[PDB]
Amino acid sequence: TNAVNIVMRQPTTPNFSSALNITSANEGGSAMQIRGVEKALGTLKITHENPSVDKEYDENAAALSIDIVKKQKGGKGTAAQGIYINSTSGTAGKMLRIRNKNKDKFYVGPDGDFWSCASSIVDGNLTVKDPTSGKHAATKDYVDEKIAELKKLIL
Amino acid sequence: TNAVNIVMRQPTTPNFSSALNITSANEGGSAMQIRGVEKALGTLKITHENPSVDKEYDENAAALSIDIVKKQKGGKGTAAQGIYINSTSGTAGKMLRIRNKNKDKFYVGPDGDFWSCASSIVDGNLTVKDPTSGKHAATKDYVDEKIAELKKLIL
Amino acid sequence: TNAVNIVMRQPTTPNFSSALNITSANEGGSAMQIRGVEKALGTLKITHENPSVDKEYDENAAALSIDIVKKQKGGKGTAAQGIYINSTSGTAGKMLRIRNKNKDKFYVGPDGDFWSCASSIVDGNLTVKDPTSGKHAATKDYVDEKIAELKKLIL
Amino acid sequence: TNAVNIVMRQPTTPNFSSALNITSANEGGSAMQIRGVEKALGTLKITHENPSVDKEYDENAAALSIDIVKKQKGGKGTAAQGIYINSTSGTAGKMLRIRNKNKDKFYVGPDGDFWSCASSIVDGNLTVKDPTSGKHAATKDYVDEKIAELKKLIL
Amino acid sequence: TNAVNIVMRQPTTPNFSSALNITSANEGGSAMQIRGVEKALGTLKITHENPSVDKEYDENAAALSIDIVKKQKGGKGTAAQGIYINSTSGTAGKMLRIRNKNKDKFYVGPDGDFWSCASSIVDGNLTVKDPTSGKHAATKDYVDEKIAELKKLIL
Amino acid sequence: TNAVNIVMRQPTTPNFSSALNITSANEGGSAMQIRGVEKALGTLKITHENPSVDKEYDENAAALSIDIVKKQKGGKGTAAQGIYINSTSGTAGKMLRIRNKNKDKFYVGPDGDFWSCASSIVDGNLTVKDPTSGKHAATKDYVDEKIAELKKLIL
Repeated sequence: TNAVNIVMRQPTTPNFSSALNITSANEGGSAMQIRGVEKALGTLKITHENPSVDKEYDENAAALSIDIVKKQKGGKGTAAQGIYINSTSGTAGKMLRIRNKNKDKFYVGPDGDFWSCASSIVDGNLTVKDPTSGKHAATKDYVDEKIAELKKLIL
Repeated sequence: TNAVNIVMRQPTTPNFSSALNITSANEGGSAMQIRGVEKALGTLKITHENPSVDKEYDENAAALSIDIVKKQKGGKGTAAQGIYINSTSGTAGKMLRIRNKNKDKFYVGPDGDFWSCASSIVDGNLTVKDPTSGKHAATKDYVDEKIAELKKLIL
Repeated sequence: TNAVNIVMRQPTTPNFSSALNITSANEGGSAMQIRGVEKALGTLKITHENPSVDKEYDENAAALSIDIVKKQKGGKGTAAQGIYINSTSGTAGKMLRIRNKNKDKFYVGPDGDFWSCASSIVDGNLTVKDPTSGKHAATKDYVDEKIAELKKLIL
Repeated sequence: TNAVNIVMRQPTTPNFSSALNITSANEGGSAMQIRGVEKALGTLKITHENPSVDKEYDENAAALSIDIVKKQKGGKGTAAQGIYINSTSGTAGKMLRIRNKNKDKFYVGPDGDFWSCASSIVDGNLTVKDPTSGKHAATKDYVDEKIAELKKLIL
Repeated sequence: TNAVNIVMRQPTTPNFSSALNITSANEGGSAMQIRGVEKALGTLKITHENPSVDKEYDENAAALSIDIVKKQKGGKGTAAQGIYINSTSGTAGKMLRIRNKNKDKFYVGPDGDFWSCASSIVDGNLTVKDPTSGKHAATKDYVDEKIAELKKLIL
Repeated sequence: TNAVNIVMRQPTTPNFSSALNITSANEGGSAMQIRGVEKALGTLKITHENPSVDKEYDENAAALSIDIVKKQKGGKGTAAQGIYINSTSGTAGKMLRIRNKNKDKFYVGPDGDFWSCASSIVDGNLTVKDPTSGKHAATKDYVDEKIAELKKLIL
C-alpha cells in the first residue's frame, strides 16, 4: 500500500531509539517538508496509542512534542516560534480545532475568533470591547458609566 | 537539492495509501524525531493544497491531524496530551501564531498571554483579575463594589 | 540506535534544501502517517535550535510551520483546517499544553477549558455566562440587573 | 517484519521510474554500503521475476546490470572495474557460484580454480601447464616432445 | 557522516526480516538504481561478516545472492540474465576481479580474456585456436598434423 | 519520477561518507532484498562514472565491491561465498554476461558453458574431455594414443 513504511518492532526492553530520526545543520532550509492534497485527511497524521491498558500510564506522553532551544555551545537565547500556522491564499476552515471523543471542545476560526466549551481562566486581565449584547462581558468602562448615570438620577 | 525525496504520484483512483508511514512499538522512545537549525523557516513545514479548484472540496482536510487513543486490545483509557510545546532554554517568540492570508489572527505569546482578532465565546465563565483599566473586563467583585458604594451614597 | 537516521550536514553556504522532503498527489490518503506508543515522550518530537549565538537571529523561525493553500493552477480557495486534534477514545490529558522554560504558560484541557498565565486581549467582545463567583467576569446582563435593582431602591 | 519497505506499485503504463534511486557526487566514499551477518542467505538478495507469462519476454532483462562510464562532460576514459570480489580475512567458500534450477553450472573457487559444466570456447589460445594426467589438456610442448621422441626411435 | 543510515539491531531470536526491502511492480524501469563517482571504491560495497566465530558456520551465506524466476502465477519461463556488465564508453579495468586475502585468484579483463590462478576443469571440450607457443594448449588439428607429418617421414 | 531518491551532493573535500549505508545484525535474514519485474533492464542497475576527465584516475574503483570477512572480535574464519547466482525456476538467459563498449567479451551461459573473446591463461592444468573436433583441445590421452598408434606402424 504505502510507498515507504518504517517499522520499529517492540524491543524486549524499551529504550530511547526512534523509527526515524532527522537532523539538518543547514540554517537556510526546513529540515523536513511535507506536501499533500488530501480531500479529507491530514497531510500528516500522528496517532499516539497508550502502550498500556492502564489509563494513566501515558500521562506525560504527547502526539506532538516541540522544543525550542538556544545554540548548544554558547547560545545567548532564541526568539524562534513554536507553531506557526498560515494560509497564504486564505482558508475558510478552522485554524486550530480541538475535539475529545469526536466532539468539538475548543477552536480558533479563520478570523482568529476562539470558542471554548468550558469555564476558563486568565491569571491577569482580559481586554475586551464594550458589550453590545446581554451575555457579552462588561468592561470597566461600561460598569463605571452605568454607575455615573445612576449617581446622576439621585442628584 | 534535498537529501531524501519521497514522492507518491497521482493514482488513477484515490486510495488510502501514504508516501511515508512510520510505526514504532517502543514505548521508551519517540517514534520519530526531527531537529533543525533554521534561521527563518519551520524545522518541519507542512503544506496542504486543495486537490480541487472547488473552494469547499477539502473542508474536512487538515495540514496536521492528531489522534490520541487507548491501547487497541483492551485499553481502559489514556491521559496522553495532544500537542506539548516547550522551550527548555526559554524563547522570546510566540509559542502559537495563527495567521490567515499573512495577517495575524490569534497568538499565544511566550508568557502565555493570548491575542484574538475577533469576538469570541466561552460556554462557561471566564475567571479574570479586577479591572485596572477602561477596556479591561469587569469581575462580579468590581460590579458589586461599585454597586455597594452607590447604595451607601443614597443612605 | 535509531532504525533510520537522515542527516543533512552543514553546507558551506545555507541553501533551501531539506534532509527529507515528502510530496503526495493522492487526495485519498495522508501524505504521511506516524504512530507510536510512547509512555512519556512525543510520538513526533521536533526540536528547533538557534543556528546562531545571537538570541534574536531566529526570530522568524519555528519548530512547526503550516501553510494551507488553494490548488496551484486555478484554485478558487480552500476550506482545509490547520491543526485538527482529536481523541477518538477520549483522553484525560491536556489537548494543547504550552510551556516556556518548563513552566506552564497556556493550555487547553480535555473539556476545552483554557488557562492563560498572563493578561490577554480580544479585539472584539467575549461572550460569557453570568458570574456566580467573585472573580468571574460580569456580563452586560449582570451589570444591567444590579443597576435596575438599585434604581428601584431609590424609587 | 522489515525495518524499511519501499514499494513501487504497478503503474497503468510502464515507465522508467525506480522504487529507489541513489546518486553520490562524493568521489571519496561508496555511494552505498551494505553489511550483514547472514548465516545462510545473501547480504543483498536480488530477485528478478518475468513480468509476463511469456518465457522470452524478459530476454534483455537482468537481476544486476552494471555500467562503467567516463566523466559525462569531457571525460577521456575510465579504468574502473566492473565487479571486485575479495575476502580480506580469507574464505573457504566459492567466490562465484552459478546455478540453474538449483544445480551448479559454473563456479570460481577460493583458489581461483574454475569449473564449467559444459563445452566452452576461447577465441584465442589457452596457456596451460604440461599435462601430468590423462584428461589434462596437452601443451604444444608436450605434443612436440612425444613427436621428437618418436622421430628418434625411427632414427 | 552518511546521508541515510538504516540499522537492523540484533534480534533475540534470528528471523527472516531485512533492514531494507524493495519491490517494484513496474516492468518499465529498474526497481533500484545507484550511481557514484568513486575514485577508488565500489559504487556499491557489500560486506558479509560471519555472525559466528566458527569458520564453517556461514558456508551457505553469500555477499550477493541472485535469483531469476518466472512469473509467480502461471509463468512459462524466463530468459532474464543473472549479471550483465558493460562499459558503454569503454574501460581499461578488469571487468570481474576475484581476490582472496588481497591476492588475485581469477579475473576477466576488458578484452574478455580470463586468468585463473589454479588447475581448472571443463566437463566437456574446450575449443581453442592452434598453439603458436610452447605452453599453449594443442588442438586436435595440431596433434593430427604433427602425427601425419611423422607418418610421412617413415614413408 | 522515482518513489525514493537519495542524493549526496559534491562535498568541498571528498570524504568517506555514503548516500546510503545499511547494516543488519540479524543472522536470520538478508540485510537487504530487492525484487523487480523488468522487461529489459536490471532489477538493480549500478553505474560508476569516473569523477575525473583523466582516464586512469579511477583505476582502483569498481561498480560493485564485495568483501567476505570473519567475525570482527575473535572469528576463526568464514566459508561465505562471494556471488551466488541461481534460477530456481530455470532461465534461458546468460548467467554472467560481460561486455565492453556494447560488445560481448565473456559470458557464462545457462548450461555453465563459458565463451571468452581473447587468449586466456590458467596457471595450472585444465582438465577437458577428449577432442572430437578439429579445434577442440587435445588431452594427454589423445596425444599418447596417436603416438602409440604410430609407434605400432613402425613395428
